[PDB]
Amino acid sequence: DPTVHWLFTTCGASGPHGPTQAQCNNAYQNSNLSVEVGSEGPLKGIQIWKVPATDTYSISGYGAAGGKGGKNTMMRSHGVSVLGIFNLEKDDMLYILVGQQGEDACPSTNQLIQKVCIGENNVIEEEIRVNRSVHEWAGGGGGGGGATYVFKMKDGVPVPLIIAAGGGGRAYGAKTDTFHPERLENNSSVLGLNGNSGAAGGGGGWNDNTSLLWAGKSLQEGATGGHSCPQAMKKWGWETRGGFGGGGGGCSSGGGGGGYIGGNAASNNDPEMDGEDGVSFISPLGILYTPALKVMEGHGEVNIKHYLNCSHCEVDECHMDPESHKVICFCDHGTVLAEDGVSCIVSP
Ligand SMILES: *[C@@H]1O[C@H](CO)[C@@H](O)[C@H](O)[C@H]1NC(C)=O
Ligand SMILES: *[C@@H]1O[C@H](CO)[C@@H](O)[C@H](O)[C@H]1NC(C)=O
Ligand SMILES: *[C@@H]1O[C@H](CO)[C@@H](O)[C@H](O)[C@H]1NC(C)=O
Ligand SMILES: *[C@@H]1O[C@H](CO)[C@@H](O)[C@H](O)[C@H]1NC(C)=O
Ligand code: NI
Ligand code: NI
Ligand SMILES: [Zn+2]
Repeated sequence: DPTVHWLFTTCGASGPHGPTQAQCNNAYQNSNLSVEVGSEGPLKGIQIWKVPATDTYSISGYGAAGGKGGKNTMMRSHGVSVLGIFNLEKDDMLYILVGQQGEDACPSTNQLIQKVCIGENNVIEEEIRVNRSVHEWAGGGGGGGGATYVFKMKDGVPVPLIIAAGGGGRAYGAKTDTFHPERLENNSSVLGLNGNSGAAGGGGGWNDNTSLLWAGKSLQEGATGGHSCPQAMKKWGWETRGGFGGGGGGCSSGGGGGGYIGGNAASNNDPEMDGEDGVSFISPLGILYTPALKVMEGHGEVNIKHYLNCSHCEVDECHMDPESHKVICFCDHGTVLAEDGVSCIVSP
């Protein structure tokens, strides 16, 4: 029977740059999936996937998380989840960027930075106490998480379909969350610009002119993660770079997360100001499944499958027979479908 499940990952790649063709070939080897990875220009690191047949598809993409801070090691800002149902034609070309996680501050392979991570270096803390702010020993806030982009080409112009925002960069010192909401855009005339970049870099938007090195670049520019603070270097070896997919570079403050509209970062290197999560987007073409919650940690991914309405099942996981079109609630992970037709149970 034909294949209905397709899972796109970072192909084992991490950082501000995307995966290679060899990385994705090795990742999808022996799996029922093959893509062509871009190697030059703004498509470098983006996976091109050929639609096998004209049908209805569920495109659910998850953004990447930001990087941990240095002092508190408080848990990351997770990525945004977006799920959409689209009508696609055979041989259509989907362009899929899988956002990569922003660089964690700790641990570090640099010996002096590691002394700051384990806490046996009080230079940053005594600089905040005495000098009242960080301008000398800056850095330590993780870079912004790269966003996940799934877009199309129509008459020679990129058309976005699903953009899952990237998580904001956790600042160096952070014992607070404030649980910001996750924005989502549907009307396309709203400009998908970058996030505001201060000392730390802002997130990369959909299409903008990124002029700052530490800022994450937009999707149509390559979506490369930004560098760290110029002051974070030349004093430390501190590199907290934004993830691939518009992730903003890191400073003592957190870098902004990429998305349709880049996440805004701190403007004056605030050691406690995290980076804002990016702005997600879904095309007017297509139906929204579940509002844009933030769930997954680590790298992002994209799950595309032949759309089936499995809402009657207890868990929304069901498959359809290709010939007889008999839909059955999919269970098997060690379980067997119960007598009520839904709600899988453990058999043996
Ligand atoms: C604050 O004062 C001066 C300003 O540059 C600087 O030399 C000093 O090292 C700073 N304080 C600390 C604790 O670093
Ligand atoms: C667009 O998204 C916003 C934020 O999720 C929502 O409030 C608004 O109703 C949406 N508009 C349409 C037409 O779906
Ligand atoms: C999108 O928003 C702009 C203003 O924000 C408005 O002028 C335009 O008509 C909107 N597009 C649609 C399709 O509603
Ligand atoms: C899925 O099927 C249910 C009935 O089981 C229906 O109420 C719902 O509107 C359907 N959803 C979609 C997106 O077709
Ligand atoms: Ni958030
Ligand atoms: Ni590094
Ligand atoms: Zn179908």
